[PDB]
Amino acid sequence: MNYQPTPEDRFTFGLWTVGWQGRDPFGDATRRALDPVESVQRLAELGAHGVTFHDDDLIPFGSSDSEREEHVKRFRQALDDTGMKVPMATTNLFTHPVFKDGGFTANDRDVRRYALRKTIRNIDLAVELGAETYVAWGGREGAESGGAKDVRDALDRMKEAFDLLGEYVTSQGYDIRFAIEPKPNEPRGDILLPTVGHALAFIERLERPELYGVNPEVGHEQMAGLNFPHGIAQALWAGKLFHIDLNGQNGIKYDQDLRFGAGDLRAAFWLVDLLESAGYSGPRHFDFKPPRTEDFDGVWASAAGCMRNYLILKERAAAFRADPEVQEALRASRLDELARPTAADGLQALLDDRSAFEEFDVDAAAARGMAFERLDQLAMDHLLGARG
Amino acid sequence: MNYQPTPEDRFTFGLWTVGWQGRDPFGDATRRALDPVESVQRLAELGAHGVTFHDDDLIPFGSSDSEREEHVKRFRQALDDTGMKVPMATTNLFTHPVFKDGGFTANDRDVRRYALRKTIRNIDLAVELGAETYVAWGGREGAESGGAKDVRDALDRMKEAFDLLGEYVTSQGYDIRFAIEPKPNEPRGDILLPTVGHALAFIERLERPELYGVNPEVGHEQMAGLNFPHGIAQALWAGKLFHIDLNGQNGIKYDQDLRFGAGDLRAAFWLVDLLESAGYSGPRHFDFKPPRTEDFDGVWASAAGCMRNYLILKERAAAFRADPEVQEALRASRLDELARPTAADGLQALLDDRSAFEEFDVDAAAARGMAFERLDQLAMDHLLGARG
Amino acid sequence: MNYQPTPEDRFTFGLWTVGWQGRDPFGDATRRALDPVESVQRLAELGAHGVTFHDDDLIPFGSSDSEREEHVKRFRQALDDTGMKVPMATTNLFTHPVFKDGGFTANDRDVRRYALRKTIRNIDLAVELGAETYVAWGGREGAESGGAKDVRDALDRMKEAFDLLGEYVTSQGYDIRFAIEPKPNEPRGDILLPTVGHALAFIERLERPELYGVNPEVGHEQMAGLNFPHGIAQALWAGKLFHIDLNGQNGIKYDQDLRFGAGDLRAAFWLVDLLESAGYSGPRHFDFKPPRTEDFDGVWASAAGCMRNYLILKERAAAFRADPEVQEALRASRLDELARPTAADGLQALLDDRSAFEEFDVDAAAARGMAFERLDQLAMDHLLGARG
Amino acid sequence: MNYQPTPEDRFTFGLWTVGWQGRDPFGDATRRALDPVESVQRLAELGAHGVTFHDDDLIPFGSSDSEREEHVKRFRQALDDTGMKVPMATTNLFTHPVFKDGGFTANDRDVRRYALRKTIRNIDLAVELGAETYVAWGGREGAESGGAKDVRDALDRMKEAFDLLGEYVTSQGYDIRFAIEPKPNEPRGDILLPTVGHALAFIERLERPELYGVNPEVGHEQMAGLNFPHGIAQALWAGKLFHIDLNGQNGIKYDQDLRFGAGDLRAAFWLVDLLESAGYSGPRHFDFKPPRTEDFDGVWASAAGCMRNYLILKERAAAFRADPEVQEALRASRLDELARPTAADGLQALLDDRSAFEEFDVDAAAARGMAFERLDQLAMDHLLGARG
Ligand SMILES: [Mn+2]
Ligand SMILES: [Mn+2]
Ligand SMILES: [Mn+2]
Ligand SMILES: [Mn+2]
Ligand SMILES: [Mn+2]
Ligand SMILES: [Mn+2]
Ligand SMILES: [Mn+2]
Ligand SMILES: [Mn+2]
Repeated sequence: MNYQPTPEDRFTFGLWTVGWQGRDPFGDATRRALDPVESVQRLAELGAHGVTFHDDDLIPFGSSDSEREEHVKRFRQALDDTGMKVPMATTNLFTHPVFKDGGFTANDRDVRRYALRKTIRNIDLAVELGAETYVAWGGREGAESGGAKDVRDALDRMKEAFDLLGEYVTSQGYDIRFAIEPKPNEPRGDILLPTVGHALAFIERLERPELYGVNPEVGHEQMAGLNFPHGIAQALWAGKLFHIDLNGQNGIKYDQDLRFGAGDLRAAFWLVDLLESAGYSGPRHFDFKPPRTEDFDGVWASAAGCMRNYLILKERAAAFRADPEVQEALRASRLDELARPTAADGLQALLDDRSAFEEFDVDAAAARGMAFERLDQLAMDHLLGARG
Repeated sequence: MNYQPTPEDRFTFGLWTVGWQGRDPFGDATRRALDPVESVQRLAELGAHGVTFHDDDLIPFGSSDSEREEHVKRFRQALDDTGMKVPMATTNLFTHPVFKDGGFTANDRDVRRYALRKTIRNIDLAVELGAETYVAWGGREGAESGGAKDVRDALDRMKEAFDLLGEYVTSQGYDIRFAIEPKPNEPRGDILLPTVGHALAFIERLERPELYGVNPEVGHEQMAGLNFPHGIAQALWAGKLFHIDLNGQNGIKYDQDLRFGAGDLRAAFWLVDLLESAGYSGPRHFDFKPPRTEDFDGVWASAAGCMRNYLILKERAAAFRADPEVQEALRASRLDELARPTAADGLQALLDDRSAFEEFDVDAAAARGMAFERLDQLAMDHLLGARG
Repeated sequence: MNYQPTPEDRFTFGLWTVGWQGRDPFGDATRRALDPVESVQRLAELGAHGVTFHDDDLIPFGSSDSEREEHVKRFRQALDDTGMKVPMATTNLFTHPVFKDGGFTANDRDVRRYALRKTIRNIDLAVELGAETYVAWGGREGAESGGAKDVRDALDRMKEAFDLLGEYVTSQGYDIRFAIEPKPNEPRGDILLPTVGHALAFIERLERPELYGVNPEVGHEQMAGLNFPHGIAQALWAGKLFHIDLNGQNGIKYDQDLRFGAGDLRAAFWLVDLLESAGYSGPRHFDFKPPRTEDFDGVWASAAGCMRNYLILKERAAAFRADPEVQEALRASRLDELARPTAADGLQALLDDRSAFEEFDVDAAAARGMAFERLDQLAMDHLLGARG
Repeated sequence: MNYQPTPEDRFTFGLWTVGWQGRDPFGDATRRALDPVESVQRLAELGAHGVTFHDDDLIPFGSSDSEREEHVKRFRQALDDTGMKVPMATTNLFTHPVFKDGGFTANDRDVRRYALRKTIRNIDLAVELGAETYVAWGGREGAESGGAKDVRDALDRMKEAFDLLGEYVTSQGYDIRFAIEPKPNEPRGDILLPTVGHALAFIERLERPELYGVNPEVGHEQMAGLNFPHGIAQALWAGKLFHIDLNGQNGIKYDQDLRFGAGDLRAAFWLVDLLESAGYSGPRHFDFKPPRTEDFDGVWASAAGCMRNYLILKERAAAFRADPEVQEALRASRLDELARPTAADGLQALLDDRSAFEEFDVDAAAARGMAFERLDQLAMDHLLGARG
């Protein structure tokens, strides 16, 4: 009763995840930097399908064109050697001091034009390496004080930057879509588009909305105390779950990026249940940081536990939905009735229906129990493997 | 140096606000019920412009048609006597036990049809009394456990109910628009459409999106730790701020509904600055509860402090934006540059501009300070009336 | 592979838990009131050991001496019939409007004297029924605004009330100890002694500290975002864990009181691991509310799941600590070294030890990994029953 | 109407505060390092009274004895030149990788002995420079996972380290006291002694409790959603407010360390009201970080706003307590009755008093309003300078 990942499970990892050296706001690095080639080989041995990158994880900031080509060649050799793919890439618009007030929404116009040129150069690289999704996390777009950022003008600037990127990709004929990753705060006091709902709403004002979706991350929505599986259900309902970032978080505090399955384990169960029952077919990407207490052995153990925990939860949620006694409890709780139209008969028929109002017996309907606690204990027994 | 409201300030109050008897999850009522006629007269004496109501605040649940007409007649007499208006109404789909699993998204189909008929009966009344906005707060739409609610089917049911309401109003030719009020939790474990962003995104999937906007409430977004003025800026940017609920909240905990100005006072300052500078012209509505420690004297003192605090903050934010030394600091922090297009020259010109990349001096741009702390201390001095 | 409680597991329930009628801040009761005699019989059938009560759960507020004796006689008959015990009692100083500003710390002195007399009358009853612990939850002690409560004077009044109660019990020669139950907010804006640490610190200023300990509740510490097992470890370290309240809570929001095992399931695992490894031998008491969606069938299913989840976690934490491969990982992570004195050699020897400073190789010590992630994945595999 | 600090106001700053180069978890430094001598001179020009330091802020980690003496000599010259004092010092047991699992509670015993020797070397320096308080913030004492730290053994190790430090100071005859600074999380997942209450309770188990108090920080208690003025009132009630750290924080999220007065401004008002009315006479120390958006001009503007905001709030809270109309409202709300003993007549007299129970009219007492909202609006008008 083992749970071994293969490339067919579509597990992916950022270079910056196993590569995090452990520098935190209060402490120096505890690990040496990893060569991207080494992380590719190590992850392929553990059963991953592919890796993702920011521009600056792969090519050191400020590299000449000659060093650039060399970093890319070595990387491409390691992907050829291992069969690893690169399904997603993104841009670092947060580390360099120039980005201290943002990239696409910095108050200085010159910085905003630089942020767009740095982005477009990386879209060409991403296409060259086969990525299908290009993520944008605007971690420096926001403010610590109320007068520093007029948010209407900042959303104008954010729409303008995403529209120009959509013009670029369509003009080049690339097959690449964008995914915005929300985060509510950190490193800015408040970050713009702080949740999946704010990012979905913003996309509907872009010139070509069909090019853009969301890349929600488990820990980010939980930094606002929100239910992550409910936000993913809304992104699926809108047709905008382009990619997802999996990790764990213990409640409302700094962004911990623990391995997937740590943090809120029942939310991890209900998230896997939803991804597998809606048939999400994108990458299962981990954006996590092995804690700085760990050496290299602890890094690969942490990355392997990400994939393990996903496959254990997958088996438990599939056993839950397959159990006849659960199917009976779902009917007892009227989940089948939730899926039927309230008024397929139409408005006039509803208005004329005396059984919907004038003769509706509210006390009898109120007295019906929902039987949700028995259903939730079945879900608990299935998660813990304690079926009796 | 007084700050007296008049009807022209457009301050409104729910009947349920000054009428809250003080029953909480742990305690009995501490005040007797108020007759709606008395609250109308008392609020008109304090300088309010109007009141709002749920159906069940005005006509006791289960009233016969004859009692209904009588409750309405007395109410209409008090509005005629005082000149008070009723700009907004809404439906109680949360108190009666029948709504224990929701109104529009209850699993039982019969309850969902009842919720729509109860709503439509109140839209006709609202129109009769002159309301222009009809609010929906779906406080029972959500779940305490993951299997009890499939959120995709529940958003289908929520879209179906709002589409049927938009069919009804258009068929009747009423001039009324809808405003959804988000809340992240309480009384359900998690509530659907938990923030302003989730409600904005959902509206874009309705059949006639132009009929629906948001009614955000200060304390609700702060129950998710979000910046309320930034969420209102996004609702204004989308053209969807139809109405607003003003109150105060001390951080992430139960929904306190304190009088406006209590809670986070700097967020109250930046919210008034934004409403008055964007020229919001809807009602300034208070959805608050005078604490149960208070008698009737303390109720009207609390309601008067709502309006007072709004007018004090209005004066301080207008003095802030009018101060030449603030206008100079805003330029020093490049707020004027945030309002200019990043690339009105277009994409090709940006790609060809060597000053945006190849010759952009990143170190010189990085070294420029943003001067945000001096700007924020000017904002502080203006709020506290300590201009030196 | 079943997990059936018996009276020997020491599971207890408040009358107010299965008896909660489901009134919330936004809704009417969804269930009829239960006779205490019926809850005693139903809980004894499910395998509980005993029940607890507030004065007002057992004898309706304002009952005459004659009705009092009658309510007590019927209750005592049901305990005799079932073998159920009553290990803990407490006082309702929160529901009646007189307590709207507190019991022991109300600003009105007359209310404070009434709160003490109401308490002492219930201590005599509790002793008569065999309780060994008397809990105090001061849910109305606190404030919504800063000027309403001088907290130094309020802690003087709180010390005075607890000192008088300790005088009473010692004068009567009763064998009863007190346990203060902290809660950070709700129903007051902020409650005094808001966490286990604040209650432990306060006890050390009472006249006879040995009579008082804490009754921490899982959901209350998590309403402040704190780690519940770490607060219980501190209460055990101080010798003050007199009683405990078990339930579940999803993060920082209103007090949900879900059944035990819901909420944060990994914290439930580590709490059971600690209670069983420290040999806590008090009652395992559930202070929970079956959700108002449920009928009576759902009430008893919820109460049975409390006990079930405890016994499943007990088995998983005992398998974890018994696994040789876990014992090896604990040594690999130096848990054995944490239990040894840092300097049993004494201060002078430490100062003279060159290996502690002058010749301590900091780089070699820094490079040692802690191997915490492999240990935590073993803990995960044990919780999920996925040992491979 | 200006508010200029002088050395007599006792404002102090850490070297690490104005010296923060702006490295965050996501970004490089935006400012060059400041020489301690320069910060001393700049702060003395702004009106500060003194500075504080960690060992490693003053003498670079690993410095030889010769470089040590030189760094100290230059520093002492700048204090002589400016008249600045050094009232508090502390140890860095968090930055170097050796401390990745803690200092006093690291699992490795060798690291724990090193942490104590590094501490004692800095106590001698602190005494030499005249500090009266030595702070300990154990930012690395805690865990990200439940098996990594047995908290009972870790509190044994923490008691042992503080007892050895108290032995050292008493053996040397130094006049220095210790202050523990709590923080609930960050950089560890959970930090031990996470709040002021947990630190107060822990001190009562040390061998010589009179040597130890707390150094609470505004933003840290608010990272747990707690009321900072109420925690300081409890520390004052216990006689343990040895020092305090002033700053601002916007709710439950990463530790922002904004300048004092930012964040929750009404809590800043009530904190100043309490410090000045209880006559706290220690340093008013700022532990803040000028945001990384700022250049050097913005650093000194931020530090000056710390002191400004304190003096504005001091004037407003003194005008509040001096206003006869406020004194009347405090009596109307029975604050005078809160300060009188509930039962100076003693227990037997209370038991015999029929007016406390048998003849107490609960309805009349319940009907009395507390008049808290009128009092809180007076407090609001005083804070905003809007007295009418
Ligand atoms: Mn993250
Ligand atoms: Mn991510
Ligand atoms: Mn509210
Ligand atoms: Mn509202
Ligand atoms: Mn509770
Ligand atoms: Mn409890
Ligand atoms: Mn801090
Ligand atoms: Mn500090």
